[PDB]
Amino acid sequence: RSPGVFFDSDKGKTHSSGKVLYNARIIPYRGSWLDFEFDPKDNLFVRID
Amino acid sequence: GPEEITADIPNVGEAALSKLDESGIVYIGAEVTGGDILVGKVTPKGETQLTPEEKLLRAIFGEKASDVKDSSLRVPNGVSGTVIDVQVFTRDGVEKDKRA
Amino acid sequence: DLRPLVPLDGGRFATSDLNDLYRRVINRNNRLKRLLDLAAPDIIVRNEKRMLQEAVDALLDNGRRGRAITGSNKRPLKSLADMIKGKQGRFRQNLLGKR
Amino acid sequence: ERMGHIELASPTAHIWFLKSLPSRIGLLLDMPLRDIERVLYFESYVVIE
Amino acid sequence: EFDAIKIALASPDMIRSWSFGEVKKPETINYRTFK
Amino acid sequence: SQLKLLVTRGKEQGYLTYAEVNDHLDQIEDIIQMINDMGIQVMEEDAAEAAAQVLSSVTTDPVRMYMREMGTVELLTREGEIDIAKRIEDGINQVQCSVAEYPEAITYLLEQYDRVEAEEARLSDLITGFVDIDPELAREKFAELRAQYVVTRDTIKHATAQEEILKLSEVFKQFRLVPKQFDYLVNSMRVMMDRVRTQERLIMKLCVEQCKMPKKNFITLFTGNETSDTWFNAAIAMNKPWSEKLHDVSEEVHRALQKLQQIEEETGLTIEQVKDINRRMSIGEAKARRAKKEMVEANLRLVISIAKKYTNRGLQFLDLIQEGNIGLMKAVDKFEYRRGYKFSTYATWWIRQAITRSIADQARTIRIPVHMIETINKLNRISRQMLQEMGREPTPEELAERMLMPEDKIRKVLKIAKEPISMETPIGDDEDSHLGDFIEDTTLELPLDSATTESLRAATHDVLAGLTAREAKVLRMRFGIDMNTDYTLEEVGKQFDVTRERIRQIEAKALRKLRHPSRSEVLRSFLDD
Repeated sequence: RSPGVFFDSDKGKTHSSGKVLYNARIIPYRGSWLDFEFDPKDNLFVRID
Repeated sequence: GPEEITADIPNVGEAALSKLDESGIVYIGAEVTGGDILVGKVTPKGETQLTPEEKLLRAIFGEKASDVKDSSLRVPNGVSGTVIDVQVFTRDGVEKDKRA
Repeated sequence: DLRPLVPLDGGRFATSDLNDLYRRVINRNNRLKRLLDLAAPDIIVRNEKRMLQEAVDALLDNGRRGRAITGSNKRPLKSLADMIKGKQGRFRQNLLGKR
Repeated sequence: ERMGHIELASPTAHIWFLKSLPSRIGLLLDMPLRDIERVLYFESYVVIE
Repeated sequence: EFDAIKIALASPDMIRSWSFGEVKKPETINYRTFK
Repeated sequence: SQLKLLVTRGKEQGYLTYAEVNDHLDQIEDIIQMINDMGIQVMEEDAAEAAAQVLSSVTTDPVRMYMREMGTVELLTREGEIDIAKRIEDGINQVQCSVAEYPEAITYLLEQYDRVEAEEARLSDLITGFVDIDPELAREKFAELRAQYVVTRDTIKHATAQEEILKLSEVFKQFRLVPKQFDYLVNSMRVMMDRVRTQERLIMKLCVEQCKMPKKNFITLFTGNETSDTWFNAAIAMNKPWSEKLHDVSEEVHRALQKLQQIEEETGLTIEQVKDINRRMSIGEAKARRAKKEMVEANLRLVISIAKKYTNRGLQFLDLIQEGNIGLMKAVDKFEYRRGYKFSTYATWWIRQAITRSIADQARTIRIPVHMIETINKLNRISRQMLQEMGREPTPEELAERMLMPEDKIRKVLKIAKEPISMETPIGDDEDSHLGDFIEDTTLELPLDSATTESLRAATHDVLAGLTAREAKVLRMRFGIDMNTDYTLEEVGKQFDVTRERIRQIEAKALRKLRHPSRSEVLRSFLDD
């Protein structure tokens, strides 16, 4: 994989109700792993590494 | 002590070698088959402490186990062919062989 | 014999990780003995006791303790219980499935 | 066939009765395993007499 | 010929009963001879 | 209910990656391993209530615990270190005066000094020098303690004696004797109080701790007279019922008075003198030891710095540090500010030799001499500046002319290194076969060669069957056959009762009949040229 930005979904399998999350990530070459990820509640969320 | 590559080996027939020159290495050309010695190596063993009734036999026919073992290279099961080539490396500060 | 120190052709050797694990635990035990006859400060001796508990605990098994304390090999040292359990271990592999 | 033994300079705790899942020494003495952990690694005393 | 395999905790006197001595040194072999 | 909720979630969904367990709460690794076996099947992208209770109770890396231990530790001040040092010195001086507070201590001093004057040791090895070149001064000075004592013997009859035993002590304080002589009378002084204190355990514990004897009655009796029977053998008229119980041991603890009068004799003076002597000693001694303990605390920051560079040469990081501490405490006995110095520069000498003298000792599975490790580290370093310099590489011949060693004393050391392989190494094939799975045996008798030998003792039994009883027995006699055997030729000369010479005749006769081709051809089968 190349350092860049990626929009994953991971259809199903999270919350086991059919919810299709959306967990966007920004993998740089040298630094932190910025990850925007949803919850079932449709409230965006952020993690650092 | 060091190991030797001689041809005079424990219990090797005169024709059982048949393919080793003075250095104990096969001739380029001699077809080889199962069990023929490519290189006759022998490693010493010091006072094996042989069995009784074999001390008896070796005393009966006057024969006695030598100092060197039979760690001699040989052609494996089945694989039969020709000896097309030989290389002889040697440690730099050491005597070289006749075939070398 | 079950933890041999076989000789490898070419001057090298081969041992099992049980050997060096035993060696490290014996080293920590000797050190704590030396400490006890010195009556050194209880901080250093308590660290020694902690370290020996660590050593024996990683000897009998590698998983419950936090870090499988590896060696110069960049692989974890393979302790006692790992020679009984698992696929590779005596039971599952060598004690029924044998040549 | 032979075996050797070792006389430890001091006592030390077997891992299998210590950190196994049901904690064989855990429920042998009414304690939480983290309590005996704090005891073992020289952290806080445990009263006797 | 045996039967009824057994297992239990091991006493320190048991473990002393097994051994034929006690290791003390962390040396293993002689590096010049391999004894 | 945070982690209780996450374990409820684990029983709900049945697999939980690092996202939750990092975000539903080292201790991280610990708690993930714990949540594994609810059972939950945790991953990275009687246990359920058992693990729930252990996950209901809210690091053990001994390096982290060691830093946390060292947290209340801090660099000590320079002249403050001098103050701690002088406190240690005051403790050692307390112990010195204590031993000199014991006169017969100096008596055994004169005993050792006479033995070296009778030549039982070295005149410079009896002491590590006085606090002052030629022994006849220090020896005559020791001889001064000889005469300075016998001037003291005139005065226990007490006003002039007490300050005469000390004048040979004040001279005593200006000396520095070797520790073995130092610790002997000390470890004898340690023996002195255990002997006397054990007596009161026979004296007092057999009265105050059994016979319902209140503490006042012994202390109000013993201490004040403390030597004779007025404190013990007068208590049995105390108008008491328990002082009435002082009869059954009255001949027994009176023995303990027979041992104390020995000890008063053995001490030469009253045991309460000797008591507050070694009491005072260990009083300051522990304080003296306490002074050293204080200083070693504020120098581990050196030792963690020292060991920071030796680490990855095959030794556990907490193993380096403990050997580091061993030198740091050994130097506390040896470091002297009496010159005026920083202990920091002094310590790393001891602490360097600590790590390195150990690192060459207990850091391989095959041990090697430090003078050989002396060699290997001399080659590998001298290998550097030759490989980097000449071009490609130092050949062992090229090392022979840098280091003029015979190159077969060298090349053997280059066979020395490269510690053994982990027999649990994984071989290729992706089959998980370890290295040890192919290392064969050499003790095994070749199953054919056993099958051969079973006919040998049968076959030789065959010809030895058709032998004469003498020859058949004498050959089994002569050779190691069918017993714990190989009786020598004189030994067969005795049992068969013939002759040491005659046996070899029938022995020669034995196989000469067996040397027959077409008679013993069976063993002819056991020949292959």
